[PDB]
Amino acid sequence: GMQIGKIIKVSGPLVMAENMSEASIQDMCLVGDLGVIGEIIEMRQDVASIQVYEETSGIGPGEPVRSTGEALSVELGPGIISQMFDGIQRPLDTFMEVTQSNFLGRGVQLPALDHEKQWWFEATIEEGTEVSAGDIIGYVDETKIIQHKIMVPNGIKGTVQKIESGSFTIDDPICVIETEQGLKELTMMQKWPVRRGRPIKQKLNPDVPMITGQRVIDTFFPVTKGGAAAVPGPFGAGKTVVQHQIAKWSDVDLVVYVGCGERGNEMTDVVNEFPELIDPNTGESLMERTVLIANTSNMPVAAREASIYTGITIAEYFRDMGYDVAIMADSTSRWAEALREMSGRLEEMPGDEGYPAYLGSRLAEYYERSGRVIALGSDQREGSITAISAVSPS
Amino acid sequence: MQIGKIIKVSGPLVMAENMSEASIQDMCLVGDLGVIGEIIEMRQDVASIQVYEETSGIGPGEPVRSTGEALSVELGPGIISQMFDGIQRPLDTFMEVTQSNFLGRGVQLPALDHEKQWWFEATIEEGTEVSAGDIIGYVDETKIIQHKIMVPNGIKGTVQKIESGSFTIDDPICVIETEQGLKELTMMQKWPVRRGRPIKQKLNPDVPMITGQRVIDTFFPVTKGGAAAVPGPFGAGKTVVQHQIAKWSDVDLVVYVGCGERGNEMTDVVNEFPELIDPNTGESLMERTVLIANTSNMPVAAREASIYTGITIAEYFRDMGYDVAIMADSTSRWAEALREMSGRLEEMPGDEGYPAYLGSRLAEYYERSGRVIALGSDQREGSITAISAVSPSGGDISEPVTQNTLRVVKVFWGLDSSLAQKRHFPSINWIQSYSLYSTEVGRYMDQILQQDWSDMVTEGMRILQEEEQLNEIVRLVGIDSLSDNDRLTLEVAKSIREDYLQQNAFDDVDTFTSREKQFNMLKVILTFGKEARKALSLGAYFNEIMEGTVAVRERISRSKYIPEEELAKISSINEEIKETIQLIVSE
Amino acid sequence: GMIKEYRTIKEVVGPLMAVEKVSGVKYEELIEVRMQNGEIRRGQVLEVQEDKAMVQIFEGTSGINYKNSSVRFLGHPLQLGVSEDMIGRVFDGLGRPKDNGPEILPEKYLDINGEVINPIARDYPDEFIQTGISAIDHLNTLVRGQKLPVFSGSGLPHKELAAQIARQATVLDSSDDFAVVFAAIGITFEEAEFFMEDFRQTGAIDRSVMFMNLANDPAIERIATPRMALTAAEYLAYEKGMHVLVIMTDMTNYAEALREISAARREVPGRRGYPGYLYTNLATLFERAGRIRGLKGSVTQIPILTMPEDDKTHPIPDLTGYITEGQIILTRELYKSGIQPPIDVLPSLSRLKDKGTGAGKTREDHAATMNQLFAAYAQGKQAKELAVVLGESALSDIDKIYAKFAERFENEYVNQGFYTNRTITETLDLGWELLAMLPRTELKRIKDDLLDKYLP
Amino acid sequence: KEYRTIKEVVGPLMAVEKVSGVKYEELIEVRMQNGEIRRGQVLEVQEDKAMVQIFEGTSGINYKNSSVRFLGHPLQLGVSEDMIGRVFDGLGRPKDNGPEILPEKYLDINGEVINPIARDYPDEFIQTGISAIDHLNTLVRGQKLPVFSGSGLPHKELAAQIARQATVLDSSDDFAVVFAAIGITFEEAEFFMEDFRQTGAIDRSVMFMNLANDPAIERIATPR
Ligand SMILES: Nc1ncnc2c1ncn2[C@@H]1O[C@H](COP(=O)(O)OP(=O)(O)NP(=O)(O)O)[C@@H](O)[C@H]1O
Ligand SMILES: Nc1ncnc2c1ncn2[C@@H]1O[C@H](COP(=O)(O)OP(=O)(O)NP(=O)(O)O)[C@@H](O)[C@H]1O
Ligand SMILES: [Mg+2]
Ligand SMILES: [Mg+2]
Repeated sequence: GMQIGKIIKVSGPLVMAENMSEASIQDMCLVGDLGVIGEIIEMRQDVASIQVYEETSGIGPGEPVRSTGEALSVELGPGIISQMFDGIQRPLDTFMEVTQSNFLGRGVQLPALDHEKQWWFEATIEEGTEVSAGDIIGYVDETKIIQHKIMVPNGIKGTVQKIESGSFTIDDPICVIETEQGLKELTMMQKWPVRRGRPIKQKLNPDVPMITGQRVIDTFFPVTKGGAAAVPGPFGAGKTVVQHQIAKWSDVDLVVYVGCGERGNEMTDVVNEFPELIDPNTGESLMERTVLIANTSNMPVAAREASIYTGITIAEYFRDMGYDVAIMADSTSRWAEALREMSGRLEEMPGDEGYPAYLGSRLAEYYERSGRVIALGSDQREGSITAISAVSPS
Repeated sequence: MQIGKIIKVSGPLVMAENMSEASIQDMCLVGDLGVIGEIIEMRQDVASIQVYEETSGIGPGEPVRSTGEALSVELGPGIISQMFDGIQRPLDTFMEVTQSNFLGRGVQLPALDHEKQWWFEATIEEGTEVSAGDIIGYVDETKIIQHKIMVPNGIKGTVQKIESGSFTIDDPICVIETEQGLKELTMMQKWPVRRGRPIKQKLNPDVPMITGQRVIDTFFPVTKGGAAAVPGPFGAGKTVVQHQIAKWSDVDLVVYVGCGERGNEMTDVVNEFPELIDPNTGESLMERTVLIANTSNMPVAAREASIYTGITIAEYFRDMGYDVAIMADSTSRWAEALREMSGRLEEMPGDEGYPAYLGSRLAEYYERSGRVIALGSDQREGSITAISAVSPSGGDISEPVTQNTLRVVKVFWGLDSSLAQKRHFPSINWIQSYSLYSTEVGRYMDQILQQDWSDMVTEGMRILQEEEQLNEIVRLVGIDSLSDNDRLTLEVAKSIREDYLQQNAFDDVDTFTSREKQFNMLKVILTFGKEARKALSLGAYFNEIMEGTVAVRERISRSKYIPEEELAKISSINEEIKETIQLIVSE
Repeated sequence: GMIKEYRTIKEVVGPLMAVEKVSGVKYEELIEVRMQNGEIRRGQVLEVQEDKAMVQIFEGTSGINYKNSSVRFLGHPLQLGVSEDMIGRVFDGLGRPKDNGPEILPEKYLDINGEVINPIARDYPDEFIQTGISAIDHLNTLVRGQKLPVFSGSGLPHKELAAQIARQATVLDSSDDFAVVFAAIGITFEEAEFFMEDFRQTGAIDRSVMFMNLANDPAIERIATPRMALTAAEYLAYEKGMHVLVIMTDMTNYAEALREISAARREVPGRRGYPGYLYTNLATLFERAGRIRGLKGSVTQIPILTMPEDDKTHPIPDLTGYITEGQIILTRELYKSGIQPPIDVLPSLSRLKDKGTGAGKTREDHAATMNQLFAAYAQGKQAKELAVVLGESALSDIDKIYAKFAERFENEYVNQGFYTNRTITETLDLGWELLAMLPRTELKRIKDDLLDKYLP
Repeated sequence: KEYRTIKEVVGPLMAVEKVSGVKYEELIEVRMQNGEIRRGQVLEVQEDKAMVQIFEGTSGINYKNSSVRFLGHPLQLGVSEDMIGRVFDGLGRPKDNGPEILPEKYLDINGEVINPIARDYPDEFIQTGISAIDHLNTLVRGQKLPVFSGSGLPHKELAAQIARQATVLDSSDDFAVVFAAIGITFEEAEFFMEDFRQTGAIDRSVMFMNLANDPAIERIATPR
């Protein structure tokens, strides 16, 4: 793990680097003297093609590249609800405090979650219990309404040896599982690579209508919990308002709103307004059921793709707990245009109208991650993701 | 013998080194399986080989053997009524020898039956001096076709001995004394398919073929020795057109090349033609037909082979003094194989990826069609009429296969999907289509019929062209504006379209119209228009004329179903038109 | 390590991988990639030169590393383990069971490319299949052994039409029921679940084999999926004597996966970036249909595809139509009018209808009334169009009749319902009722002997 | 110096390799394997390669066994007063079975631009004999005045009538018609030939006849 690459090409968001033969496709890396964050997407001999998620101005050949050895991932655990993240899940308020700036620097490495925050873990499973992926060992009352259920990670199977209720950070071992490989310690946090769909037992038919409170939708063009809806329209037609309306009023448990390549003020609008909208029955604000992912039009273009996968993975994580989730992607054209931009810089053979030939399957794979499911776990709980997507055709 | 070594396999392309003793166009047995291929490029000891069979399971290090001979056809008794694959392997014997219903690979099969006995009738006296193309005898191969045994190219001398008898195509039947010693001849000659068989002289193709398809023979005729293309979208009727011509045209022999199309279509021909028998004659269409089949899912490079195998067999029978029709369905599939190999060879691509030599390959093929004086002292004439389907993507005739074809052929039967979608078949667009033989054919028809046929054709097309103008006027100003004369023009145009142009290939009588019946059908259609126009001038009204002629216009519409033996019923309609109109105007 | 493993991966680009220092590798050979986590991925040799090989990976190249990943060449092409026990079972796109059923020991392994039927060994398809759908049985007749696709569009009910065909299809003789082989290619869970539920509700699941590649499965696996399905089908048909109905959807996803590979290989494109060999590649699937002399079974194909932007000139419907034996076209205009099934007969076609219909097969009036209905409907639609631009007053009295004919033809003849199963006799009788709207003198396609016998 | 180095053939175009001293627009000759001669023109010349267009097309040309000869001058027309009364094809070759023209000189068929200072402005009446032209749209000596027509319209008859009747009132026996037919049908060609011959207009005319059945790149040369 000591290999250090050397940049040989910089073209906007595309960086090429030699001496990268020990790194894996889809591994994250730190690019240049500044260590901006990027992802390896192609390998030719010892030369990596890197898609960079930050501004590359001022970087040139001869500078080092270091692989982190890990794919683009999210941190999943207490501390995620009510946050606003950038496209690669860096918390934007912490970003502002750590850099002491109102503007977005680069090369800043920030954990997604607060690893020093103290949480009360309530153990609900008994020692000696056989467990597999998805089984719930306990929970954290992250909000008054939303119980953050602590699930056994995918890949872990065995017998609960020791478990305890108490006050912990998300880095402290809370449970020991005895597996065939040996003893394994579990924390309140699990990591997941955002390009891989979180596994389920099976999909179910999405057949319960969502109440949006928008008459034309609920009456003539209704969407179900676990369904998917496209909202294509010219500029100014009202796509963003429709998505905000649904984010505000739909009868789901959680909302993930992905601002993908749109206006900064629109995300500011949501962090300003959602804490002020209080449900009369519970006394909880809308912000207490919402996760925001922001990568504005003038933020790094390749991070538009990251923002989509970061949002859908977070939605899948809460789905796995048995919740109904809505994910809003405003707008998926900006993600597609990121793919077209990189495709051209890679000098690929074009698909339709300049988009890469894999545009269709990337879109299909994204929407197949939405749906109503039986989650993994012996309780066979059900959850759903309803996907609402803006499209912005020329 | 030198043994080569495979260094590269990429689909139908194989590269092999240690081939310095081989040359371009040599056939090869490739790999452990010995699949059949042809050298298409030679660089030092490295051959580029175009494999005519599936290459799955072949890789570098395997042997390659050149046979030292070019891709060739066997030409002799036993060729008529066969169905070959693209490199002239008989498909029935392929099944029997492999004992399989599916196509294996590496199977070497002689094209003809080398053990069948044939009766050779010698027709030339010993001591006669002979050269290429001279006929020394014949074999009655089918009831329809007499197979003439010709002195092969490259032979010249004196007939030392010859006699009639029963022989196989391997038995020496004749000894010729040449300057280079005694040479023996069999009933079989071989010929490399990439070389046109030599001729004495090319002639103008000026005898119109009777296809029996009314729109073609009348308005867009092809001559014996001519070249026509039929481009059209899928479903428009290209294959039906070629089957109709293969069934009914007045040529001596038909060669049908199924180039990269459906397997069931070849199955259909090989099963139906033995059953299409004139009752008096007792002869089936299969007794004048040769079929070459390389279906769409058969080896792609064998599409090219099938084209050259077909045209060479056509040339061989042309050289005997016969008129031959060769149908290529479809030349776009051949062009796709050239594009595939060009890419594997990493050549610079042309338009839409086709190689730059695409146009010249097509030209070279059509240069082999034509009416000729064949070699030999009798200076007999023969001809090859090339009918080729083109299958342009989306029906776009501006694509390269169509445009390069139209640069060299003389006849364009442009099929139209909107005509196909109102069940107007053949779907030939009578405005866009053309025949550059039209003027000469019209003069020929006038002479052979001793009738003014060319003026009827010109008048028919004039009416159709006016209909196009009138139709545009109808949308712009409405149907009501048209004068009674204009409405009459639309009625006669509609009569040409529905009573003459439209022709159902699946009807027992409509499927074929003799030259004589075409003349009578077109005359009565035009006679109605002329007599009706005469009535109008005498003061009758278009609606009054229409109402008074229901019965006779119905006879016109059904004259296409009149038997060939009963043509007098069509010409009697002429008298009925004149008397009915005479009554109407007399009121 | 039974098979030699190579750590000589030298290039990883999308689904493509280059491997150096190899020997004995063959074109189209099956390969396995072993990764450090122990995951096994499969692939196929796309070309071999000297000691180098280019391979396409079915499951993608994510996580692959030159040191961590080993490549082993299996010495044979991709095969399907076939067995009669596959009936009633559900597999993924590579032919691995996914229904949690009992393990299956294959009778034998068959190259999924199969082989070409010798054209002279074919039996020409001519057995009328009564689908019970009039727009098909009468005007675009399906026969046993045909390949007849449905051309559709996004949001259109092509899955309902296909399931109705599978539900209602039967030859008029005493033959056994169809065995159904279903291939899902890139489709959504809900699209696939529609077929599953229909197959279970009728019991057809018990005589069905299913190969499921869904939109969450790797896109390059789509290329093997229909070859897996057609290999099972040909095995059941020609080795076991079954009549097999193959339903494959969506072929547009198949061609888009082909284009993904083609583009990554930097092949020179045909139209719209699709590979120049798209026609030939599609033909290696659709020509695996038909009947063979001396064999009892058969393979009938109903491929399904969505026309991109409803454009029939797109390379995918265009080249498919150049291969298949007709097509059944659904339109959004008819679908918004509530016509079920929304078949537009005018651009639809069946190429095998002549020998499958008539006296002794359906009835003597079949061909003539088909041709007359089609011509009248074409004229009627044209009249309707003119009434839209110029108003109803512009039409002539005869064209007013044809416009009314076309309306009743769509509303009462084509629009029959997805759960209506009409006999061919009822279909032909309904045709004569519509033809009775027209003046008898307009029926030029029908001879008088038929008119006198059937016309009311 | 004959080159056996034809590289490729694309439609009417041909590529020639290992050439030296070749000029843009130079006339070339292709000696085919059957021995016939096809003329052509250099469209592009770079390094040791030349790109040429063949007026009669490339069909029937086996390029490996055919040779190319570069002639050291542009395509020219051998002009003579004896061309009056003669019918030529699209490439200037006799079409009336009459003797070969003995030229007074050879002229580059591109011609040269008239110096605007040396131009005289069009002047004086040309009587076409057609009222609608002569009165309302008068043709003047030195003018360019086209006919815009359509397929099926009788521009054929109008062209023949003007050729037949055009005259200057000012001068005697110094009026000549040059008629160029471009892609016309055989029947159209028949019509023009008989009209000129039967009225005697041929005896004051020069005709260059390119027909639809002729190779189409001949049409580039015909009007020039
Ligand atoms: N449902 C609605 N009720 C009231 N006003 C609306 C509504 N929808 C849209 N508007 C108005 O229309 C404006 C534009 O809507 P918006 O949702 O921003 O469009 P957009 O489709 O997202 N354009 P863009 O972001 O450039 O793609 C809003 O600012 C409102 O002024
Ligand atoms: N002359 C005809 N008479 C009657 N029906 C015809 C005629 N021509 C075509 N048809 C009908 O149209 C169908 C399609 O004809 P076909 O000749 O197969 O088209 P195609 O142009 O060869 N299509 P393709 O092979 O995909 O390029 C036939 O099966 C008939 O149903
Ligand atoms: Mg917006
Ligand atoms: Mg066809």
